[PDB]
Amino acid sequence: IPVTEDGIEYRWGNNPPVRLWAQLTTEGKPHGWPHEIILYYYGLYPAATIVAV
Amino acid sequence: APAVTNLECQVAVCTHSSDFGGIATLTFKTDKPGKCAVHSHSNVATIQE
Amino acid sequence: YEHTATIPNVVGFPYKAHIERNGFSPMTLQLEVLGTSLEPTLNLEYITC
Repeated sequence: IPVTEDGIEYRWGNNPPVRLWAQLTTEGKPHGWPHEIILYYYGLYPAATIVAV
Repeated sequence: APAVTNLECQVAVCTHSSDFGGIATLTFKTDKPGKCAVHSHSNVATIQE
Repeated sequence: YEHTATIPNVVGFPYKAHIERNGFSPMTLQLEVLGTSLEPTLNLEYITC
């Protein structure tokens, strides 16, 4: 299933509903050399960053 | 209890994005111990207390 | 929390491995190599006496 930053619900059998939504994660070091700022800003919000570069 | 005089802030850790990861420290010359309000005008962050 | 390290394959040599996952107190790992063994594969072609 795809999980976004808004929320996902469960109903599997008769179990009570379960609520999940994701972190911000993304890899790289956002406080280091120039070469990884781009990828950190890329993975987090995948779109609208190609426009920036 | 005006208790500001001069105010400076250090930041230790801000492991963020889940509930509360910013642990900040405040040091200042102060008057008698007591209750004082605290908030943040800027909405880029928030204060739990 | 996964983390990679390398140890010279030598017996009786303490090895240090520090962890730098922020948001917690940094700590270290003591690694000791004691009595490695290497067991080959045998086929037993023939015997004599």
